[PDB]
Amino acid sequence: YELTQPPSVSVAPGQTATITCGGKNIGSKSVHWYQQKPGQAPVLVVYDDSDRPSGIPERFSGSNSGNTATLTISRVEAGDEADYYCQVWDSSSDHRVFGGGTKLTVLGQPKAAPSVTLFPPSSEELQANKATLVCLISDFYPGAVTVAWKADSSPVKAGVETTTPSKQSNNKYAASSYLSLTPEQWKSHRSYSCQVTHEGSTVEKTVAP
Amino acid sequence: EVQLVQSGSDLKKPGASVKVSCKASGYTFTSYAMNWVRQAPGQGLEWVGWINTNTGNPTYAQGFTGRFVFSLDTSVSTAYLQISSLKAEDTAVYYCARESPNYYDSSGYYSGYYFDYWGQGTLVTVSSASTKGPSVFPLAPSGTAALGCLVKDYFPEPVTVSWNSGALTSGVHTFPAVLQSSGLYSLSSVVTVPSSSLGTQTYICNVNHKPSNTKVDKKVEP
Ligand SMILES: C[As](C)(=O)[O-]
Repeated sequence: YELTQPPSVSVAPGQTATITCGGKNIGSKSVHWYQQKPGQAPVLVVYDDSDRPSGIPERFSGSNSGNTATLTISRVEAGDEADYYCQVWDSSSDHRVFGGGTKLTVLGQPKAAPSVTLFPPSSEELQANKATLVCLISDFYPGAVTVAWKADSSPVKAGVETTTPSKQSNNKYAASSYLSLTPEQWKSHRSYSCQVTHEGSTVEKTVAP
Repeated sequence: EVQLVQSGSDLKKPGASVKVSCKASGYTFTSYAMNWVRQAPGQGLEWVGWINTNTGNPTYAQGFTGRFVFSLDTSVSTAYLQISSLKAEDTAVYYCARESPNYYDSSGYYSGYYFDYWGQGTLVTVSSASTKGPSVFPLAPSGTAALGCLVKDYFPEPVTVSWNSGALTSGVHTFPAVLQSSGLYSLSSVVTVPSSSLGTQTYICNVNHKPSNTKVDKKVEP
């Protein structure tokens, strides 16, 4: 039995978010919803389509009919930003099934382009017969970015390692990407570029041996 | 007052086995089913299976057949998860969760089954890496200038970075570590300073990797 959820939902604070959960004849099954804030364990927020466990606010509601179950969240606060999962029990298999989850983003600030810093290999590392290009990405909002590396215009895929974005003290995000090369590979090109794509716009930085 | 408490983080080598515990309190352990759920990093919840707390009989989800074993110790109201022949893809947070309605509730068929109480989770890391102290490199600056330090190839986490023994704190971005395909970590710290790279306006980054007794003070010069 498959449960299908949209991967992403964005909401303005104070507005209402709607999260769907599709499944063949889902209306005939009891649907439950879990809220998982970052670094935390999931919490049951809705059970049996529309009931709330004690402590869950009235802003949280749900419905389930036909082929779609819905989690509705009214007057969305910054505190509601989390991943939401739906779940059912299948009487046929005796399995419990989860949907793929929906990331709920509460847009609490305007779009911010990433600030990018690119460092070439140090003299010390070059002496140890190694070469690392360090690309530091900060202050971007929303918290999603794509990184690509270039050498003499060519795409570099080998030796690339990029982090997931991380929430900073301001409510912006940071990330980093590393390109490992041999000293000879580093010196064999005229320039290397780190290209950071954010909401369709690319911020680029170049470094030369 | 229902509580599900899990054993601590565990680090294992590929091929080894783990045993994760889940201690229940505030309810009749033998009256409710215990479920096990997996969450690989940055991914969704996956149901692993359930165990009957009165009989010890387990039920596994598709694909969680073979290497996953549920067991109990009812006298101490504890449920166990065992994973054998560990692979790097078994790296996940494992949660245990109590299920409602209980075994003796007639509403089960029409109203069941939801996870009303969860454990805090147990992170199981599967890595072939051994303890390794990092190499620290200066990241020389090219009316503001950015300078930093690269803390390369260490294991395990954590490392701490401070600038000028703590006396420098404004303009400091210390970035979370990257996990490389080698199984080692790397991180960087960067400080934005006014362009007053005085011949002797010293910038030193202080790096600590406690699991390998590494303490490094690196001067960063233009
Ligand atoms: C210290 As900043 C404002 O570049 O995140």
